[PDB]
Amino acid sequence: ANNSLEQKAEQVLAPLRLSKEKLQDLSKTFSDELLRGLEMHKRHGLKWVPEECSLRMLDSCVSEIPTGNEKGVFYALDFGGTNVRAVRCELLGGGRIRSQQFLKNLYECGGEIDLMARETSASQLFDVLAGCVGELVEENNEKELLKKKAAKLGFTFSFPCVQRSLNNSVLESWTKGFATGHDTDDPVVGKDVVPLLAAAFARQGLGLECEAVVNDTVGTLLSCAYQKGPGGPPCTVGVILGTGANCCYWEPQAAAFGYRGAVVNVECGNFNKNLPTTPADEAIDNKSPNKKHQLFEKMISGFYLGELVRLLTLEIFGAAAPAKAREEFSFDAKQAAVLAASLMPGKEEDPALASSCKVLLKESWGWDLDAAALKVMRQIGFAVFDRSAALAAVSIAVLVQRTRSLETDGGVTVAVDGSLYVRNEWYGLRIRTFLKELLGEKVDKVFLRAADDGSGKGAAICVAALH
Ligand SMILES: OC[C@H]1O[C@H](O)[C@H](O)[C@@H](O)[C@H]1O
Repeated sequence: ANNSLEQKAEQVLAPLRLSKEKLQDLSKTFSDELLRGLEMHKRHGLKWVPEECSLRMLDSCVSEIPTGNEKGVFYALDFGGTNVRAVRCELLGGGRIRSQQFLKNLYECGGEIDLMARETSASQLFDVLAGCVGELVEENNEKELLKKKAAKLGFTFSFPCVQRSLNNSVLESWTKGFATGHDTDDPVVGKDVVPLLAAAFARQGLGLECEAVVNDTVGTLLSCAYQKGPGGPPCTVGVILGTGANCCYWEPQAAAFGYRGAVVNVECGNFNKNLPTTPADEAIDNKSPNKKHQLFEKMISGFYLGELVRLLTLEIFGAAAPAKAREEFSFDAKQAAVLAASLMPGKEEDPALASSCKVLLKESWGWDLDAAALKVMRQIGFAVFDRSAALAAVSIAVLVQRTRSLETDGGVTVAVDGSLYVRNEWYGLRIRTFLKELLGEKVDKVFLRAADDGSGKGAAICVAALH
């Protein structure tokens, strides 16, 4: 019988099932790396030195954490790619916020102008960004009010930058397909984006003052801090587990290490020390456009989990694998989650979840596979997702410990957002299981809390907390 299939699956998947000792060792490695990063920051400031630390340990310049009692109307601009969003937030106190948003697809906004093109000027791009916010101001009939007294605005600008202060961030290089300004006298690269945005607001008569540029993880922490309610411990860790994976945290010795803010954007997706690398991980990195970078994220985030399932399927099934498994990106993290859900605690014998796996594999890969093969595929999906949760837990545990919040405040609130956590109830519970492995009984003082819209609401909250 081809029960060597089960032996092969065990051989291939065992290295993805991280032992307690392996997770503790990785926690130690990550904590040591974080300390090296603080020392790097103290020496080098705005200059990243990858030989000293794989973690950029960026100064967010955020020091003012909201209480939930702040009140007023605050705006945000979320520019992380072609899907731009303006947000308006009524901060009502008691942790309550009412939001509105306006969306623009940059592919449809130049008319006769490709906004992503090297021939497009900074002014043309920022005119469109400012116009997104202006459309929201006009929806609220607020343009004249804002001429009398400007509203404050936070800006999530999700590109590599050099940030000297909360309201001063210079674009280091374009990513994500953008090349705006490269062939003009009016570049974005090498310029502080805040004066460019301010000039565009002025050209439209818009009374908005950008007081912060904020990373999405920091916005996630701030969204949670405002909305959680005082009846619990402080929010000192922010986590995104979605298409990408990153965290931020409140650093108690920030001043001694040369930080202006207290919140550090770790950029831990690039963590690269003593990773539990498997051949599938090497294959994902080797064909990626960012070889040797984001190696921790490549084991964790939704962009990669489907690819992991696909490559492991090919490794385990060989000539029995379906033809579509040979196609890059043919299987995504939502599909992998269907597989993993069927092997979560208490669900291993659930017929409906297993049936959903059979239906999925027929639809996505045209694979009319037998019972033994179906069980193996479920095990592959489970192994990939459970490793993502375990590694996320390592990062959370190390940051929780570094905040000292358990010692100083008796507990900690960890803000979490991102599709892996939001779409899969069991994912956070797996994270908590691994956190208990890492932290012991004091995990009962750690509270994972869903936090929404760090890139919009969170940036508006950032500027509201400055008052
Ligand atoms: O969006 C989540 C996450 O994605 C990547 O890791 C980016 O490098 C980070 O800035 C981060 O915040």
